Amino acid sequence: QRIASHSHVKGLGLDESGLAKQAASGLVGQENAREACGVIVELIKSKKMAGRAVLLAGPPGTGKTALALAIAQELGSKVPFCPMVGSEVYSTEIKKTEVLMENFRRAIGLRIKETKEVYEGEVTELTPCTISHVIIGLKTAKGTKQLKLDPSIFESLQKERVEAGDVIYIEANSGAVKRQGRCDTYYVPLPKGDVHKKKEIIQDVTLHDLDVANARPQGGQDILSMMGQLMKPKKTEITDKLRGEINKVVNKYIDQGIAELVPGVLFVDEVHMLDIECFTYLHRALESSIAPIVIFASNRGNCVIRGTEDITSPHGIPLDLLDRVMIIRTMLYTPQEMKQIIKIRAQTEGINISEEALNHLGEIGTKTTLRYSVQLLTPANLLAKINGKDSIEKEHVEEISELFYDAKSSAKILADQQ
Amino acid sequence: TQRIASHSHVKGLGLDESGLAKQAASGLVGQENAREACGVIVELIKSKKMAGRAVLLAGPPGTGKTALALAIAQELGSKVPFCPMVGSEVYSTEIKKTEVLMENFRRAIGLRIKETKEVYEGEVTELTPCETENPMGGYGKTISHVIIGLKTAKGTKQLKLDPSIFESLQKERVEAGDVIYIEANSGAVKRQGRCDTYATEFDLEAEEYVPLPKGDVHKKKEIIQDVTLHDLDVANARPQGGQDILSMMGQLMKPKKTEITDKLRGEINKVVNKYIDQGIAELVPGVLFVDEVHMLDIECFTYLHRALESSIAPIVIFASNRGNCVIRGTEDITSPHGIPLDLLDRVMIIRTMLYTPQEMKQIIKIRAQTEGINISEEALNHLGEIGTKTTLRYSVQLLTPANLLAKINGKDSIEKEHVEEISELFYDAKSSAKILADQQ
Amino acid sequence: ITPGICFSTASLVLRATDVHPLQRIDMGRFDLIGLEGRVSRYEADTFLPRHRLSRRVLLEVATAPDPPPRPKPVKMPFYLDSLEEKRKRQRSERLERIFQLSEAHGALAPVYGTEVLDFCTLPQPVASPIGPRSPGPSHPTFWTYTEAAHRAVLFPQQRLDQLSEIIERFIFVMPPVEAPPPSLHACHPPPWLAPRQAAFQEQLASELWPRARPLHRIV
Amino acid sequence: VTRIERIGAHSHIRGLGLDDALEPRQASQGMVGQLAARRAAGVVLEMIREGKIAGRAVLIAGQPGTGKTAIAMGMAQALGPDTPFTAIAGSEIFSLEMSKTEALTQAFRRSIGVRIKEETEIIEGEVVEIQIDKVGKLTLKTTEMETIYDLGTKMIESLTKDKVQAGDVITIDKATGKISKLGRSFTRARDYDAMGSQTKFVQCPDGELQKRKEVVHTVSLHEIDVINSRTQGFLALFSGDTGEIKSEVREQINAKVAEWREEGKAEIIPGVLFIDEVHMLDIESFSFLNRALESDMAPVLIMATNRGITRIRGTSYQSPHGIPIDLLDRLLIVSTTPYSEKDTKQILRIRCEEEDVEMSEDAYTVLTRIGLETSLRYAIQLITAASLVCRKRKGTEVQVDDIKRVYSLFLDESRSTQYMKEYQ
Amino acid sequence: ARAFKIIREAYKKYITAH
Ligand SMILES: Nc1ncnc2c1ncn2[C@@H]1O[C@H](COP(=O)(O)OP(=O)(O)O)[C@@H](O)[C@H]1O
Ligand SMILES: Nc1ncnc2c1ncn2[C@@H]1O[C@H](COP(=O)(O)OP(=O)(O)O)[C@@H](O)[C@H]1O
Ligand SMILES: Nc1ncnc2c1ncn2[C@@H]1O[C@H](COP(=O)(O)OP(=O)(O)O)[C@@H](O)[C@H]1O
Repeated sequence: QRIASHSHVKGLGLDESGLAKQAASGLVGQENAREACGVIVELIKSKKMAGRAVLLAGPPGTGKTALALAIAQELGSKVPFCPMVGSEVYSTEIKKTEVLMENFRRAIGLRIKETKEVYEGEVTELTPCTISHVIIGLKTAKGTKQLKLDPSIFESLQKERVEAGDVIYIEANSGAVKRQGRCDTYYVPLPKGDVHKKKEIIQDVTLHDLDVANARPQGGQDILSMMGQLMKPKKTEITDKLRGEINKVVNKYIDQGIAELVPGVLFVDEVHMLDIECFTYLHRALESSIAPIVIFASNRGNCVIRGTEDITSPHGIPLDLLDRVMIIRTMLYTPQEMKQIIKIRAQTEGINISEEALNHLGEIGTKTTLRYSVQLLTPANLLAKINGKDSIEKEHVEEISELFYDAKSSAKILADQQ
Repeated sequence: TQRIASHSHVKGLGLDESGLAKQAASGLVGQENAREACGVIVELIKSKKMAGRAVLLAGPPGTGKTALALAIAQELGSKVPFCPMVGSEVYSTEIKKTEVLMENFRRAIGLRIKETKEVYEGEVTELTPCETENPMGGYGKTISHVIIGLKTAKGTKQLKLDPSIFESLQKERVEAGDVIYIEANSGAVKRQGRCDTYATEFDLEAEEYVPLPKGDVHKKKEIIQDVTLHDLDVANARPQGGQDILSMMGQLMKPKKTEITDKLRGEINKVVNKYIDQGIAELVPGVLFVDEVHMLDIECFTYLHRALESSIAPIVIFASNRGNCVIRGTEDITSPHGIPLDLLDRVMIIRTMLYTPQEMKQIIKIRAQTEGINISEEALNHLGEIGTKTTLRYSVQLLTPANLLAKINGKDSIEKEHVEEISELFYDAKSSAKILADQQ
Repeated sequence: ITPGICFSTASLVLRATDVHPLQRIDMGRFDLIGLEGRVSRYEADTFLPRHRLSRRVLLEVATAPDPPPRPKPVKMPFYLDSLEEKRKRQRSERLERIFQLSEAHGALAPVYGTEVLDFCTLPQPVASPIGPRSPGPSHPTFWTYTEAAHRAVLFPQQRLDQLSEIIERFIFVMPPVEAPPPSLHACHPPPWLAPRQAAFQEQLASELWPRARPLHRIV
Repeated sequence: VTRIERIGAHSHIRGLGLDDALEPRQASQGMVGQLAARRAAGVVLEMIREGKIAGRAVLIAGQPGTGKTAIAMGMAQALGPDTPFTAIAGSEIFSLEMSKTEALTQAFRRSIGVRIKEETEIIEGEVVEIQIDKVGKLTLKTTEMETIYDLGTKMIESLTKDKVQAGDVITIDKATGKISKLGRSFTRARDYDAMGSQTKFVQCPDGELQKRKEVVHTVSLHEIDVINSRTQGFLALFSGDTGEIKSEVREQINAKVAEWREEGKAEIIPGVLFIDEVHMLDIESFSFLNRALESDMAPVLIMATNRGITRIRGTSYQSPHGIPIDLLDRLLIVSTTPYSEKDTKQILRIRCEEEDVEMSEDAYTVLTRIGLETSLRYAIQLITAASLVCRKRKGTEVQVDDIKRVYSLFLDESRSTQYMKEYQ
Repeated sequence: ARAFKIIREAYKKYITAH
């Protein structure tokens, strides 16, 4: 639900031989660029390279964001894909370089299967046995079981104020106690499964999530209690100490087979918004052996770099970083391709369009940017709906285009300049 | 021992009793005029009479500005504070620029404070009170003194204290056979732990079974502690202590930390004056050395007007490198040495000269002598010859890599071949600039 | 004082968005930060590798029981065939899980470890005019710090004392309106949510409220 | 199985390819060519390993694609983990929690190693019983032997507040810092249903009850931040505290390290600080480096830059390499020349070996000819791209016609710029 | 340690004898 600008893109739409089709999983046209994206998507699936970088280049509206999203769709949910805007690097809490490194680490994932168990039920009895252990009885709709519990866990029970008739979820490996409520009969339903729940959680994490969880301590009950109360900003992790140690432990678990590394993608939009010190950090950073594949997108040609105030470079990116990057060019659509895109968007968005309405809307797309023809569909359909019709008749597009101006027409109006 | 650095060879200004230089005294060669000048300012420091006086070491890079600036530090010895800072250290995130300047200014004013303390210690063997005649009506048990017997490795002695110590002793909960500490003037009793002669043989206890003290039962010594005024300031700004919940600003580090005149002057200069005029402490006004001063902001340069005009200031050595140059923080104001004319009106300028080939051979020889290199006279002459073409510092720096080539080649000293080889492995600034000018 | 202190209101599920019992992963296998104050270089590098308790040895101590000590002296129907099988089955499960957890709870070593930090950590007032605690004159830093330098740091106690005369007279400003904490937060909340906040406030106000007693005169 | 570190740009450089005489080989352990530059790098590597002199600084200069970063990685792999090698980009000092100067100081100190050796008496064993009346006794066991100890009040207070219990494998040192080691394997079956997250079950020790711990560990001198706060190791896991006082950095930590070195409890092993893309520094940072290099225990600086005569950041002035002349006076400069038709082909061959790609000699010829025209760094990328385009074609060796399949998909800076005739 | 083993042996002999 909730259609969005790219929600028709279901994949790159290559065939089994690589070559792009004229129209496929949402995408239409961009034969050469979709072919190039299809070549790099197997670089991603290979899990073999590190820090490889791609620049999707071309005018605004030529599908470059759409191709990056098509890659993300082509892969699925089993590998990470991190959207960032180059504008996002200007953090006020964190130095730009560290925002950039954090995002480099969001894009490396780690799958890990824990067969784990939790004991839950209505507690029928507690007896501690200086406490050697605690015997606790738990009841569910499938019977009762008597548990022996590690005496350290006996602290948690008293902290949660559990007593017989409560429903609790004592977790086997952590020893963590959560009091889910009072039992229904006295409030939460008596759990309807077995008292000893066991399941293989196969859910995955990322390197950055790990770093963040290791940045700050938890618990302690001493001076640390007050660290549980201050405002909690983010701070930089340490390159040659902590995040490297994280690498060591992750490698230890990969060797044991407990975890599997899934290198993902970092997709940076509006890369021209990065500072020059960001560009140069970036081209010191994607030469590292642990980096993801990084996809850059830029929609402006030869212009001045940020933070230099006079240095001009193609695509707004310094020649240093434009080396060590593979450029995929995207190009402007023909009227036929724009007609097809408008049709695909309409049928995605739930709209019916009469053939003559579609043809003139595409002609609008020739006088004006494609994205604007795509804008007009929903309000035109809304007018048609308010005139009781199902289809967009030409009477509606060729009139809704008078209420709303495009960039060029409104600029011509602004040329009265007072 | 410790590693050899750029200036490890300079051991003083190299001045005889008339305040001249022979030619190469104490690790410095040449610069006789400049070394005489800061020979005068060394004695300006030693006389302790002036405040906020300032001298600017001005000359081309590599002409010994830093070298003789810290040769002054060698002349003064470790007693007086010599506080080095570079012109780039003023820019900070936590604290305003001029506040860094004030911190450094009174980080260069020392205060060495002398105080005898006298102490009694030992295993306490006797602890008996001394009854006396009833001071008033008949209660009995009037304690006039208390006898306490202390043993050390030297001997055993009995000591009489007045009954207040009996109370403190009991409140400290000491027992016969443990080791105490008594501070004669102050009157404290501190229990430093049961005597080790009652050993931890199967006792696991963590409380110190402290060994029987060595030396006399009574011992006194003059403690002599030197603190900078800045240490006193900082210790008053963010103090320690396990109480007063404000002192539990302990998770937090310390930004915002610009110290205040009410404290700085109103509360901390009085105590220093008191200790000085009482006979407890001596002021040791030192030196603040600011090299690359050209890096300071116009706001900093103007603050230095006020700072240098104070009675409570060190003497300040500035070192500068640039020509007539734009002052930082101004819109294209150009002035000598990159320093505003207004501040140049306040500094005596010492000019450092650019070396002759002969002087450079001498410096190269001294640097080889210091780094532990043996060098042939032919290789020394060739280092001099290639150092006349480029900067002295490059000529000097070729020594160690050339010595490594010599050692690899089995030689015990730098033959001319090795300096030739290194001078083609590595470039200087000028050669590299020509490469850059040729290729795009 | 305004009883019109506002209280925010929310849905149950909003206050329960970031909880899940048997779909979340165990992060206890990754937390290096939690070792440093509590685990030793020797423990991880030397003890555990030697005294690693294999599945074997714990299945062994699950054999016949051990006999009692003797420290006093001084001289210087029927049973279900399937029931016993199930008991055997879950005993085996139990022991294999002791192995799994005892291995997993000692799998990674400290970044530094307690003795490294102890070696590096200097006596607490690192660069102050005032010395650290000294056991006595037997050890060097007793004879390096003068008392006259100690009298000049004026710990916050004397700051309060010597200001007390002007604290009594010149502190008079109050905010013209006052309200209880920033808001209350009503809902059909998670049951554990309230006990935990109350316990945390107990844990705070029990420790450093006596430390706020000195500030009471100002407050 | 694929691990954290996989095939990156400099992955093939397993060292600096030099003889014992420091003479570089035509092709050796990963590195190819740059005979002059690699000999110079070997010499500065040797002075790193000697360690005798302080604050030496080398600038690896030259065009993009010569091997400046490659040479730095060669130096870093030739040097063992024993000597701290700190790599940063010049862009990493532009901090918000620190100034440029403090961050640069911290990097300098991160490049100095300190090998702690620590030597402590320890009591270790399984607790058989604890008694408390305040005073009591403690019965400790090792698989060899058993003993009683008598407890004083401080020891008792750190048994009770530690909640030590019978069966706990406990460990106690002189000037006690008692830490619980393990849990007995007899007081077991506790995980019949649960264990505490910190609990372990591995068995009680053997041999004598009293032993000696030797512990050796390299901290960096940046362990200054271990004493900048009340609880302070945390700040080594979150960068945390920012401008720690110079009055404790330069005297207290250095003095105590010298005392450790003289007693024999430590030893400084000075390492390397490699600032890549060093032209990104501001004149403030450069003029700081001026004095920082003069200091008693600086590491050796290595710098890399690809700039010509360019503007120094923070100024309107222009200078060689974009860094000030007063700092170039303090450097030895190693220049790097580009590769010819002979060495380009060879480093492409090395990269194919690293990425495990097999190419026709025709394909090598084509890829070299393409690299010599547009860019060296581009021919390296076509290797993997052609491998992938040939993998879907049901092939086993990259072929001349496949290099062209890639050469039109991923276009260079040259052709990419040349196609900006559209001017959107 | 071997002294502990010897001592325990002697003690066990005594306990068995009484
Ligand atoms: N090849 C394509 N097939 C179908 N729809 C497309 C295609 N390319 C672009 N679109 C649509 O046209 C819009 C153009 O926007 P976008 O591609 O994001 O601009 P840019 O290329 O500057 O990122 C997209 O948002 C998408 O809805
Ligand atoms: N008069 C001198 N005597 C001995 N060595 C000198 C002398 N002048 C300079 N040197 C050497 O040459 C180097 C350059 O001098 P220095 O003062 O550091 O440069 P600057 O004047 O730019 O600060 C010094 O590091 C020192 O080793
Ligand atoms: N001497 C060399 N031996 C092997 N590979 C090299 C060599 N020089 C360069 N390369 C390869 O070419 C790439 C470009 O060199 P690099 O050092 O990154 O450029 P720069 O000199 O601009 O730092 C490297 O990433 C590496 O893969």
